[PDB]
Amino acid sequence: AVSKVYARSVYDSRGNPTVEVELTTEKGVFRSIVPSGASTGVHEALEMRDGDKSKWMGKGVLHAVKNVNDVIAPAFVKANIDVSDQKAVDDFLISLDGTANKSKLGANAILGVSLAASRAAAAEKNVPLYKHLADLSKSKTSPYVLPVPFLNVLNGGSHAGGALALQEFMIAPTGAKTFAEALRIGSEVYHNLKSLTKKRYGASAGNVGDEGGVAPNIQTAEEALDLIVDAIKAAGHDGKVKIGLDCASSEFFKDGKYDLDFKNPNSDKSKWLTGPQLADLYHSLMKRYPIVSIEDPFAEDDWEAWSHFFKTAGIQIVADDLTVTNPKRIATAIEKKAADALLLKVNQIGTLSESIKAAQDSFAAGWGVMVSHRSGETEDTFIADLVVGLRTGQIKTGAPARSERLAKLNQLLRIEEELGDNAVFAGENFHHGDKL
Amino acid sequence: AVSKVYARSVYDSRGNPTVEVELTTEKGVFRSIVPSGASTGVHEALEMRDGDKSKWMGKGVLHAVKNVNDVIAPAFVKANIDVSDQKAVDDFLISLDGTANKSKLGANAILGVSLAASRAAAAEKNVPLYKHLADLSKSKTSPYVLPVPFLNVLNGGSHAGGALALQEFMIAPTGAKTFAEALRIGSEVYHNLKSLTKKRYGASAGNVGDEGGVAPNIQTAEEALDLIVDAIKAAGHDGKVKIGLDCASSEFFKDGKYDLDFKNPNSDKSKWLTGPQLADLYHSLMKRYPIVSIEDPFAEDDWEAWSHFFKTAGIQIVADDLTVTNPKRIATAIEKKAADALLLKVNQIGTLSESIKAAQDSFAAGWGVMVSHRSGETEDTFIADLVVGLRTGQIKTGAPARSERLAKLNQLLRIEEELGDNAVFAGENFHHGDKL
Ligand SMILES: O=C(O)[C@@H](CO)OP(=O)(O)O
Ligand SMILES: O=C(O)[C@@H](CO)OP(=O)(O)O
Ligand SMILES: [Mg+2]
Ligand SMILES: [Mg+2]
Repeated sequence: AVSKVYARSVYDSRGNPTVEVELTTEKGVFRSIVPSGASTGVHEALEMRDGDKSKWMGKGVLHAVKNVNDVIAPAFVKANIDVSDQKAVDDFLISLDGTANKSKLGANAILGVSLAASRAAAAEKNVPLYKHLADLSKSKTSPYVLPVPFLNVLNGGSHAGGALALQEFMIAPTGAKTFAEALRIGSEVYHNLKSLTKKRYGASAGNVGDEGGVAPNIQTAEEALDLIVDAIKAAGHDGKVKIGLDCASSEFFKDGKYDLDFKNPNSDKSKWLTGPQLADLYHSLMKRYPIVSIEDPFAEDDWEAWSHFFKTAGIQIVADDLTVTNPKRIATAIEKKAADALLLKVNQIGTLSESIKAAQDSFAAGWGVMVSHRSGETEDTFIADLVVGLRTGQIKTGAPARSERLAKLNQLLRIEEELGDNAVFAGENFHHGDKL
Repeated sequence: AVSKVYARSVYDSRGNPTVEVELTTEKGVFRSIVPSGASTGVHEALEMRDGDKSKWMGKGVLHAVKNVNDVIAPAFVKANIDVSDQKAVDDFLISLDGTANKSKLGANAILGVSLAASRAAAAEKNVPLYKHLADLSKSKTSPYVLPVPFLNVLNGGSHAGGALALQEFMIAPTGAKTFAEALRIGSEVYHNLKSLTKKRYGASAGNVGDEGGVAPNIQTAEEALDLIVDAIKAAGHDGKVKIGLDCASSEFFKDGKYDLDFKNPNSDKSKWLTGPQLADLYHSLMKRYPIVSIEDPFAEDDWEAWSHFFKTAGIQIVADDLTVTNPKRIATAIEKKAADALLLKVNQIGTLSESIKAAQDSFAAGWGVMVSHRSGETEDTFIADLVVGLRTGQIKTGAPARSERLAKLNQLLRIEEELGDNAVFAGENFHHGDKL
């Protein structure tokens, strides 16, 4: 029995408020903290902020906080919902909001409750959260799969600049034999990266992104990937480490074109590329560097450049803003053969049921699932349990810098260790972690 | 009854290994994560790392990990120590090491056990950790004092450069009426700072330090404090926000002189200052900006420049590297009247007893106590409970950016809220938080 449902305002990795939910049951108080993901992806559950500019820069979540405390708690207590029954919990949460995008009560007020409920159902079940999630998702747990961590080491996009349009440059210790080893290789390479970085670009090139990657003032992607390959090498792990890219291409999408040199605005145009021309630039990079994954290569409604590139990619194509974790958007992506992997971001749909539900359909179309963090993270380790229970084989939780990030990586350290022989590391099979 | 004492390797905010201890009792498993503080302070408990350069860059703690697992656990289980009895726990931990500086077993292997024990004693006591700590420290708890957070917003020292020698520039929302309000004011000012920063110095000036402060490439301290005062103003909180400085002066101490322009090395000398000349520069800054605290103004064995400045300071003088949390070093500092506040860093002495014990003597000499984090933090919130239980009135846990940091700030959010009317916020009385 759920006896109390409460919420408070706390801070995220960026110093911006967010919602914290506490759920009391006969077994104790369960907490959840929602991520404040830089919002980007038309067609996602809406975020609810005060907009009061004289407070938190207008990013308070005092409403959302209210939505929980004054609206949801009362009704939820009353409902006497068996927390074990996750669909039941989310159906009830969605029923109260009544909008398709959670804009009445707001996706931050609903997630919190939805994530706390699952923790309270694990305690009651007397199982570790990953196990509960395996059970809600009807995933194989014989053995459990630990995933490769896609670590953001070098940031672009949002963080600084030259023309380097590209957003995230990830390393994936695919060659590791354990999660624990993948993280060490990961870390070793990362430190290398910083030194190489500080030497070439200045001590300043060294301070980090929102996610922990160094944010050197670079021009081109080549120059970025050259920098990373030197760190792999230097770290002594050539061959064990692969690269992943997050183009976050909606970002430089203009006039049906793509601007690989933004940050002028002497918006140099004739250089601007078309779906197909970009496709060629990607293919270029593909052969020159050990890239095994590409997220958002084309813009979010640029259905034809996706479909077209996908035909000849030959590597994992991750859909993040094209699908915004919306099964409606997934189904189309699936029928258009736009990609073959889904960036699962829970606060994009706003409910745990809905999140599992979207991974389940991705997995049934033979897609992979990269579980993901938001730009604005917390100390909450929910996504560590989540990639394991879903058995995806891959997670993107940032660089091995900032505890909003190590927090999840440390958590997998703990899960792996606890699983003993019952866990196998995804490695080279990260993409179909689930079929493993 | 302590039934098992185990340890594993996990990561810190910097991606460098550190020790994690798990203590099993009849009430459950208690955990502690030790901070990897950039070591600086001759005369502190020694840090224990593998030094194996082919692993973790030679920063493994696999030994330390071993010291716990193979040496300490066995003996500790056997000892059948009442965890309630903290001195007893630490006496036993120190007895096994037998060095004054914890160099046999290493201060990281001993801290972990010492911090887990206290959490296991709270659970058993059935009180919240801050309360247990109040009890171990024999501190007033009527009411409890929430402290002002000294938030690192702008970093120098270790992070980048011009000549700006100074290390940390802190903001202290002294004028707030609640902790919850101090953090908001704090955060509001911080975001302001970033924008001002990005505008004047480039998008790059915007990425952050190890602690979360922006790390603009600045020259002088004036230019740094000018930048901060504009953010206070701009944020609309002039008068409520005060400044704290961490000169970390050991850093530019050379030939009995201080180099305020390091980063040449066309070690420009005739400009180099003497204790007294620096004292004058500080006094300058003191009148020009709302500075209410200064940490490490003079070098760690530069006893005479401290004593001398202290005479006419008229603000809080924090001893960090001069005292390295060593009561032996404190007593001297006290008899020499070098400072009037102690930076308590637990992994500097290596035991909880020893830490409380040093605050107790600082407090008896009429000093204040600023509880502190390390450069290399974790998701562990131990220091939040610790500043409250000690009733210091002040804590330095970084900027309101990075969860190794918000993690402790969120925790105080929670404690304040739980204490209800039983907690008063230190405010303007942060320095003698304890007499309050
Ligand atoms: O974690 C993510 O993948 C990033 C973008 O890919 O999140 P945000 O959208 O908040 O920047
Ligand atoms: O937290 C601290 O005060 C800093 C220095 O003052 O720690 P470190 O010594 O690790 O840099
Ligand atoms: Mg993306
Ligand atoms: Mg210091």
